[PDB]
Amino acid sequence: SQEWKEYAKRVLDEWQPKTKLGMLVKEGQITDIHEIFRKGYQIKEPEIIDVLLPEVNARENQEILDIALTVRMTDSGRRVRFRVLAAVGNRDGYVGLGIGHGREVGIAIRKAINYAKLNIIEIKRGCGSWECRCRRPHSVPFTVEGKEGSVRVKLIPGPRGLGLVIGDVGKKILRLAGIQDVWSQTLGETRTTVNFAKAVFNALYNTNKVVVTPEMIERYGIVVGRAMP
Amino acid sequence: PGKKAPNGEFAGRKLKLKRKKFRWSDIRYKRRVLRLKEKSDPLEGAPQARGIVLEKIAVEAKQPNSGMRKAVRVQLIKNGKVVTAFCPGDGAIKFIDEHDEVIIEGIGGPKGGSMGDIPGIRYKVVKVNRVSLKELVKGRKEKPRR
Amino acid sequence: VIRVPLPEGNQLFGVVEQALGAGWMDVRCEDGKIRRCRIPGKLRRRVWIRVGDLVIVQPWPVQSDKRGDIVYRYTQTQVDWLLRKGKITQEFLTG
Amino acid sequence: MKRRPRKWKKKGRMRWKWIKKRIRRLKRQRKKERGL
RNA sequence: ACGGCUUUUCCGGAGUGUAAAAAGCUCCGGGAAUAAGGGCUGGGCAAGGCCGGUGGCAGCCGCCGCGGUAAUACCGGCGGCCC
RNA sequence: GCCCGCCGCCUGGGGAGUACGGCCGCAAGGCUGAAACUUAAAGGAAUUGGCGGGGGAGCACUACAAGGGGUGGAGCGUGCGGU
RNA sequence: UGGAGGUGAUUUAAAUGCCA
Ligand SMILES: [Mg+2]
Ligand SMILES: [Mg+2]
Ligand SMILES: [Mg+2]
Ligand SMILES: [Mg+2]
Ligand SMILES: [Zn+2]
Repeated sequence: SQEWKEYAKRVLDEWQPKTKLGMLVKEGQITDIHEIFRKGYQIKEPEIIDVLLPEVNARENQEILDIALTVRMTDSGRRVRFRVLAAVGNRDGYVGLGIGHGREVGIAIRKAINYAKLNIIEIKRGCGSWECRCRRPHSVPFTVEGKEGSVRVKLIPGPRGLGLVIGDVGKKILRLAGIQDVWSQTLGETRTTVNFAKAVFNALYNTNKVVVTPEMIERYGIVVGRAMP
Repeated sequence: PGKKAPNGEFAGRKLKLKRKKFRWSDIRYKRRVLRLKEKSDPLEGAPQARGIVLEKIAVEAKQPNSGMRKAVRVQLIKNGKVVTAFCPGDGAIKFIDEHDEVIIEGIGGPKGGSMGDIPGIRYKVVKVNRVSLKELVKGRKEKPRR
Repeated sequence: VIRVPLPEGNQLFGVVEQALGAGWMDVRCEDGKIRRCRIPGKLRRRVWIRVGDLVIVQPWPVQSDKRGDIVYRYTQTQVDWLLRKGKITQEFLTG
Repeated sequence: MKRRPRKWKKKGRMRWKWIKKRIRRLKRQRKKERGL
């Protein structure tokens, strides 16, 4: 955990921020990822995450879901430009997902990985199945649903050891977030990975929109963010 | 649009009738209870047949292709009907003589029917005089009856 | 000398009477039986055949009656050139 | 005559008002000429 | 390529087994000796950017789709992949 | 839009609202209504462009309007098709 | 800023398109 902890010490000098959160961070005031979120800020500098989540760039916490080239016609032929979809996250409690556009594949990948750090969220984990009744953060705490495009998803808790039973580009997103067991039930057209990816993302977000009592917490084990890494 | 029609507690009969009556608008279930494949089917519920050749022909391929596909006209035994079969392999049409007892399979396309560019052929030869056409086409074995 | 589509192999000489349609050409050869030529796909693009064009075709050993198949045409610099050698007599074109 | 509005759409076909009129002229012959 | 080793399987032989046989099982003598094919190799779908034929012809193709004289897709050889 | 009732209709495109059989009407015609077979798409809402014998704005003697000189008819110089 | 209706008018003739 060292090379990804001197990285922040190198970055924290050559970076003279322009927004305000940049000032707060660079003056040692704000010092932990769990305290820029539930407060209504804006995030426009992608160096803030390199300093508080320095592992988000480790090439095994990165992922390239799809690449597709699109076209528009003109009186001098066709003008073709790419579209990439990419997700990033430490495999603990935080994820982000973005798109990016360009006219070559390294530039589209670069912008995608950028915009995937400015779209980051934290989730809730637990164990809410009927079979397993331990208290460990390996699964969703209770069934949630999220919709997008024309694609409805629903994520159901599952017992420890059963893998991830969902589509192909759901496994990457749910593995980068820390979830390890789940079930699933979908509808609509699940062949357009943009909409399928955005529905899974929205469900994971909606995880933290359900009201819980201070006693339901010590029955599912709900951890928010990291949980003793 | 309302909610859904017979959602009562003592409304079983109307519900079962609704479902039984709208199951017939299907086409795979209808084609099965009436047994319509049979009595329109020259092979009569079988996975092979044996016939006696009558002649040798060739067909034109589809619109965006070019060539002629060799084929034969087989006359069955258990019925007496006439079907058109297709000889697969490079140089098979050089073994099928007249007055041969050939065997006949499907061709494996969509819905059991035809496939590829050959549009109306739906049977393919496998055995000629009880020697697998596959072998004959590539050496490896000798042919009986001349 | 000259490279001309002579009868090579088993070729036939096609001089057509009428196009019933969709590529069928009734041909009138020195053989006698009504032959009905059809066309491959390599030439249906760049060439242009009509009546009076003596051309070359190829027949098929099946029934030897209504056969023939275009493989190559003739240009106006050959159709009457082929008279002096007498390789073909043109009175198979006026009766 | 239990019509279906998908066929007035004129895309790759001819007018329906004039197809019906031609189905009728055949049902008049299959009936007179020994449709008895 | 040299050195050693084993005998499940394989040949003979003795008990036992069985209504009588046969298989089987326990002991002996020989010997690494007697024993791998089938389908795929363009994408879906693991696996070659190699060689020689074929020239809209021959052929392939569950669907999309290759072949027009510079074929990773047809026919072979050499490599490789799944059981 | 979120809920509590009841009834009618839909199941890829054609074949076909056709054939056969019934009940109505004086006739035209109405209501009910399949299978063989054929086919990989048929359909919907929006986006860049191109086009219109659609609309506005602006142009240009390889456009016109106002003008000056002509080529097209005869003979020769030279290039092309054909023979 | 932006739309929905109504009444009027709308002008000689002018057809067709290998192959990749
Ligand atoms: Mg409709
Ligand atoms: Mg090979
Ligand atoms: Mg592969
Ligand atoms: Mg036109
Ligand atoms: Zn658990």
